[PDB]
Amino acid sequence: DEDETTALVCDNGSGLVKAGFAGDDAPRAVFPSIVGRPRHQGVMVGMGQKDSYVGDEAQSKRGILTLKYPIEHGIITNWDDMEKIWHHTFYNELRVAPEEHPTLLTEAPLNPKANREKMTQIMFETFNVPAMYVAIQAVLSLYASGRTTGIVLDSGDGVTHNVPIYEGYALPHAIMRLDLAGRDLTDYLMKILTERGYSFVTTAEREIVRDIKEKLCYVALDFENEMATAASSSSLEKSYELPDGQVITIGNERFRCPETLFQPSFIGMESAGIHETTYNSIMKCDIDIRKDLYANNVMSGGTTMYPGIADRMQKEITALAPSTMKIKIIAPPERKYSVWIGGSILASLSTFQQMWITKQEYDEAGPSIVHRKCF
Amino acid sequence: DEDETTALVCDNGSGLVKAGFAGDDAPRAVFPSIVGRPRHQGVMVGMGQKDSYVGDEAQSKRGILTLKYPIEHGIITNWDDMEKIWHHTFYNELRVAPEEHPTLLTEAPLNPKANREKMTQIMFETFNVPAMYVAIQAVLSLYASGRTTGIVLDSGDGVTHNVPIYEGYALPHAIMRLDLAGRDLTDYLMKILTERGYSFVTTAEREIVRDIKEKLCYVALDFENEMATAASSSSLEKSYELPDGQVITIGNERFRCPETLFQPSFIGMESAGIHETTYNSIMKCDIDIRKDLYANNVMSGGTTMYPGIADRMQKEITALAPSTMKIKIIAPPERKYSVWIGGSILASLSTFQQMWITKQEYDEAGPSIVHRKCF
Amino acid sequence: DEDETTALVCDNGSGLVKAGFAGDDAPRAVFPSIVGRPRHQGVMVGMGQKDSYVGDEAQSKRGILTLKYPIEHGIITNWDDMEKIWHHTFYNELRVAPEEHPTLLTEAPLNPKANREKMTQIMFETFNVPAMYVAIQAVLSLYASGRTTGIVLDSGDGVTHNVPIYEGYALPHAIMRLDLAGRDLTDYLMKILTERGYSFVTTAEREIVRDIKEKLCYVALDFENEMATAASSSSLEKSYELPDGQVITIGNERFRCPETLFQPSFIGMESAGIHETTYNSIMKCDIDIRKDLYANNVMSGGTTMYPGIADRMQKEITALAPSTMKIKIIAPPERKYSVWIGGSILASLSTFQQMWITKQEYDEAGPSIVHRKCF
Amino acid sequence: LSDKLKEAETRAEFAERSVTKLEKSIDDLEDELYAQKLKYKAISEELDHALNDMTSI
Amino acid sequence: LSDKLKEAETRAEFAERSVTKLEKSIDDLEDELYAQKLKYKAISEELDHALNDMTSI
Repeated sequence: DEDETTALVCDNGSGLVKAGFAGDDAPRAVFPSIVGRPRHQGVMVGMGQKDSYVGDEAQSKRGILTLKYPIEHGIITNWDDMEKIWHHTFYNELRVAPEEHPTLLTEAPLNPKANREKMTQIMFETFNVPAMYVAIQAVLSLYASGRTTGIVLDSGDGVTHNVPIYEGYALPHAIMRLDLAGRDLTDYLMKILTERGYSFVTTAEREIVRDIKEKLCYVALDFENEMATAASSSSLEKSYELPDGQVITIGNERFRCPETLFQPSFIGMESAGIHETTYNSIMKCDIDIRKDLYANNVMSGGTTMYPGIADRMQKEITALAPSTMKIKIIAPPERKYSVWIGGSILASLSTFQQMWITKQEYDEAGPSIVHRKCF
Repeated sequence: DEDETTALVCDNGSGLVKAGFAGDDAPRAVFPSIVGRPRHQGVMVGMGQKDSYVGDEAQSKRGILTLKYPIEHGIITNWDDMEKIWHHTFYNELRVAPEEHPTLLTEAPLNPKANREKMTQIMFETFNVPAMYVAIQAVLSLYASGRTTGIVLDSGDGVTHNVPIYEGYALPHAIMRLDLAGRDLTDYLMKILTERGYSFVTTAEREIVRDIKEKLCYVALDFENEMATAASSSSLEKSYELPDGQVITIGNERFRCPETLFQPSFIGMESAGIHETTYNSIMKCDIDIRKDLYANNVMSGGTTMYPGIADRMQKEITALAPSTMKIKIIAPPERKYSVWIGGSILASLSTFQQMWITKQEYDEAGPSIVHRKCF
Repeated sequence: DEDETTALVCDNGSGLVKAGFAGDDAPRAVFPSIVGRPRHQGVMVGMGQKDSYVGDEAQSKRGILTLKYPIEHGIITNWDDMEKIWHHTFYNELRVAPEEHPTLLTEAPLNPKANREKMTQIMFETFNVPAMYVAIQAVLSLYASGRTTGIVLDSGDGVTHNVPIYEGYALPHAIMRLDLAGRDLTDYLMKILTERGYSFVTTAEREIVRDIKEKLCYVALDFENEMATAASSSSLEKSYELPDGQVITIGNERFRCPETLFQPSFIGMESAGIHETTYNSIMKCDIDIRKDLYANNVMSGGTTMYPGIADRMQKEITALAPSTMKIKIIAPPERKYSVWIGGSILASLSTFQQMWITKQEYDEAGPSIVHRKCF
Repeated sequence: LSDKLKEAETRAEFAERSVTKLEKSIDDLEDELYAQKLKYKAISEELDHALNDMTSI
Repeated sequence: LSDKLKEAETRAEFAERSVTKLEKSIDDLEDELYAQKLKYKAISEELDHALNDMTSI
């Protein structure tokens, strides 16, 4: 299908998997990072029915499946389920076997080493990829956005890494890893929805709450004022259709879910929020770095698609940041897909052809080689 | 013409026994679950006269026989009479000996386990069947009806089981079994026909009422409005010919009997009826498995052949159901016989040839094997 | 009959309701949380006969009544039946007039708000109670158990709360709330008793199974070894006498019912089981919290009364827990009554007097006041 | 034939009733499709007309 | 009875065609309703989406 040995690119986290080939401007296919298994005893014979379901298969038949994510809080733990995901991710939908194509995968410097080691090892030992590279998602978001400098606040599914980069250099001492992410925002929402009479416990119920969140919730620019109205009037309530015909009406709960990003104490976290971490990543850097990082706060990844988040962050950051200086957010429509796009850009750069770990180097050094070669 | 060891299929209720061989689309013959015995003193001699009559023999000579049905609410208690029925069924009409063929018998999922153990034991120790398989009646209607998914409402002669099945899987926690069946409907009708001046008490009289019900009764869609006119005018009455040439004309009793299925309080049971049990089975299933069970209300067995029932059941579930959801009923002509048909289908599946208990496995394990091999 | 102008305490749930006055160490009486209504047509006249019966009245005359409870998995929906229960409980059984006494009612902290709002509203608007306080069941359990710290497993009729508390503080991010409870265990037992040949359908039949469960069921220390013998030999069977003189003999089913708490799949629930959810509540807490929660697994509510439950829970946690830590179950005689007792303690604490909502404050603020003063 | 007639009559009556149920359901679909179009394209197309103005400025 | 049967059976089969014609029309109207619902939905949502994106400016 490919007319060149183009690298394959995939952003595969605790949430979703985005994949396509280097040189495109988008993933060709997007899957959840899910492997599903039946939680019921079969009654009818000759029904087909799989032992395990992968990605979209897992969500489509979820009514009787338990759905697990092989990646949690930024790290792969279930390597077996990841092999099934990688095959589906790169071959079943793109029709490209990694054996003849280099592969670029993503993480961050505070992401435990086993993640980068298993990503590299699986593609080399199970898929026989000729080469590998592990990228920082912040690097890729900045390439996609047309920047070398900025803070990439990736507010994803299992972890927020908040990684500062200046003029193409990582500033790792200033990375603020926060135990608050989209999966926790889902948990908050089901607890507040329980307060309103709608309890969600099972896998199907969990996936529904994540759908409610993704389509109904918003950040807005001022939560105290938003709550003063949302808590007082039905005019800010929105109906969501549960896939059984029931309707759930969500009010100030509609923004109190994402509000956790500005109030982590809601889920038991000792933090003031993502704008505080953006501020601190910049603060930890020398002042001649800081001025450019404040002027280039970058949104990437998940949750960046909640209405009001790019503008709320600029307001919250300028409120912490020194005056006179211009504080600005970079938040293009190429948001959440900027990490994948940067992977395409990086994988295909002529200068990046010297940055790939080759299979021969891998076989000689072992799985730990990624720590010597990626960043 | 049986030159192949095809499995035999025999569905045995409190009402009728449907039997034929696997691979056909209908039972070859119906044995109406009966062993009859004379209740009078003989005076003439050299009259032949059996100690007991079986199946159609019991009905043909019923004028002086008491008719005993071996199965109560779908449970075989009089196993000796079932052996008489099975010998007659298999050898005289199907023209087969179970010794040369695998045999498939059926029962509701919550039917006490003793029943499935005896069905397995009898065919192996009395009939020397080379193999056995006790099937779920709900499953068999789904095969016959072209479904893998739906609520199967088996409103037959014995017990109404009501079991939700999704993608070929049982959802057993959502089974809503009712002690409401065709034999209670007949008793109710005998009492309300007594109110009209036609008392029915004894076996011959009981058989007449059962025949009246099957041919004259209906449910319609609105009981109270149907009663308002049935109780006011001869235009909703229907006449039935009694065996001795007398005629009984029946008015609102024509529907008051069938109505018991929707109003079980008519026979003293604390229940809301079959449409609420069907609805609750959908409700008790997971949130991502209800949008499919609403669209798949599946009929099984008899009473599904009452005029107005296909639409009343779809209507009652629709009335109980939330809006937005699509509610649909499956009520094929393969009614009152869909379970037998499913038995033929199941017995014959290539994927089912490993589900059969062989005689050697049975002899080594005993009757309890049915719970290890069938369900 | 009480000698002080004290507060009243009433732990009214989906199962049973316990009541007495603040300052005692036990409720005066426990009643089923039931309002009963006739399900039969009367024939004799001058027979008295109520439109509705409450508590002991509802159970005493149950032979001709259909019985309902007002609380659905911890949530009050039938506030009119709650009114009947509270009136009878306070007026006839505690022999007090709520108008002259503060009243304390209970609910899980994650219970939908309507529950706490109706408890506060009805006692103030229909009973004219001078003051109210909706209490947290986990708090009450710890006060009865002699603790400030631990995981409270109230494993009740409605819902299992499972909340970690440390030094008197809630740790809400770690509440592994679960929709698995005693009411499901009863329905499960009815289905498995049906498998053994003893069908149950009606309210009387349900009350009988509940009584069977409460006297015969147990958890055991090892489910697999217990079933290996119980399912193979009469030596572990125990009989129960049904009120009509029939005898039911129960084997491994005797423990399969409580086993459901550890194995939720038995009722179609997707859950790790009460011991793993307990483990996770401990593990979700900080390192300097975990050691104290391991040593303090705290029981309240029903189901904590099954023989072997305290010991199986301690074994399940120690088997998952790290070494060095001493894992302990707190399962005092105050079992099932831990919440009522705690209610008495809380209502009477001098440090709690300012926490009571007065009638004047209620009338000025309206029903929403419960969230300003209680929780 | 009397039974075949009663059965055919049941079928005829069934079909008359089934047709009646479907006369009702066709009219309900004729009215629901009508109402949905009448309110849906009329409102959402109107919302796109409003787009013509909403997105002005 | 043969003639009454022919009429009941003919009327039943014919009426059964009216059953399948009304039924088919109901399914087609439902597919149209669905498509209409889908377009309604798509339009209201496309506008609400775009409006949420464009509420600001």
